[PDB]
Amino acid sequence: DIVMSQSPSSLAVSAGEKVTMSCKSSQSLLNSRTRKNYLAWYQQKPGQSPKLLIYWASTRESGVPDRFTGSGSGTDFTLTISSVQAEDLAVYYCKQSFYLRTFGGGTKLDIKRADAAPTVSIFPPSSEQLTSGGASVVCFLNNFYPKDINVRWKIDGSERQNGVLNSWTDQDSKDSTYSMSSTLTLTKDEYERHNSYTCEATHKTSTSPIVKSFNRNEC
Amino acid sequence: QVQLQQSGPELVKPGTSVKMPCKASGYIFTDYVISWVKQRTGQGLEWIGEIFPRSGSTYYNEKFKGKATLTADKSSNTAYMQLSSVTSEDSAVYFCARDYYGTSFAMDYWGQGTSVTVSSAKTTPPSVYPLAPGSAAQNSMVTLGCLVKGYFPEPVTVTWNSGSLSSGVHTFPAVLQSDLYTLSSSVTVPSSTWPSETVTCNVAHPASSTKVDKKIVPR
Repeated sequence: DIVMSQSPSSLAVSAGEKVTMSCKSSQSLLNSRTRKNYLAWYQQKPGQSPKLLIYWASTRESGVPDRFTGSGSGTDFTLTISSVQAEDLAVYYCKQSFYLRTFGGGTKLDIKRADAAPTVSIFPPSSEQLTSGGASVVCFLNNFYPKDINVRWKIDGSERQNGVLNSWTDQDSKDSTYSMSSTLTLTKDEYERHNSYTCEATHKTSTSPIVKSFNRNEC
Repeated sequence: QVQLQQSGPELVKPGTSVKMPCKASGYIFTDYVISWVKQRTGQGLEWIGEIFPRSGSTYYNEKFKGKATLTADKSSNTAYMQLSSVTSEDSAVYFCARDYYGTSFAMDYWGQGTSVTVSSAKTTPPSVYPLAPGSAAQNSMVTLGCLVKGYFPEPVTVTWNSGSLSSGVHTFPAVLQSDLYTLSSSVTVPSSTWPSETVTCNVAHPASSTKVDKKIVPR
């Protein structure tokens, strides 16, 4: 059983910059008769199913940009992205089909870019959720970089930690940013008691938190 | 149009079996091998095995021999994978792949993957709640959202105006809390579009065959 190995396991570069990535096999993938290496390279963008990039170690498949290039032979193989784009965010897997099939562990390409403060929005409970007895206050902190960001919830000025649920998107393929949703969930009774609800985002781009709030009894 | 069409999502009980179809159209189904590939949540890809539909001869990864069983129906151009006596370890996305054996030896076409969750937890449909913006001073683009709360299992798909609104959408990966998932999505559109026009969010939950549309009204 041919073992396959990729390095590095993660990888982060700027749009327009070159990036290479390595793939090793425990045995030679070259067939002496055909002169061909049975090593292929695939790209799996976030949410999507994988896509074939290169086969026979160096032959670029249809529907694949010319900036992708494969090279190597025997047991050492390389994938060059010659000018990385935002769209190229993905895990890249090499795979042998010389005997059975083995995929590498993957090389994650993260895209680095100029910092961005988050666009914060706060949403009171839907009238529909409050009818059912429940009360979720949601905060979207959109289009920020880098990915480290804290969120805090204040209730009538006092911090609240129980009942929060946080969720990060993968990096965006168009602008290289990240996003996060944070949801503070409560009963309707508990929600009905208090009046001011406040979502604070602490991010590298400011030392001052970005604050968004609303008053329940208002418009 | 070489297309590989895989069934929607599966909940299956521990100790039992799932049989999953991969329906092939756009080519001579018997001229190509079908490969099946596993992908656990936030993991690399793993090759399950391959079936030559012309002969029915199968090969596998030896980890899955006796766990996964591969068949093909030449009449209906449909490959199948059965997984028997399943455990939480079998929870994953499963792809089928067209496998150009004897020439490129690579998987040039991938189906869209079948999500398999192993649990005796019940199928629960989501509650979908509109997120209309409050009282605030935050004024050229408006951001709205949908809270999709209290469903099992994954996945749900979320679209805005049935897919018309594609740019400026962020759907956030669900989070499991106490046998129940919650997820959220946001859409960002011009202030000239809403509320003068309609922004509706479409929630499909194929496990419970739910499709809900939640119209985003103001206030």
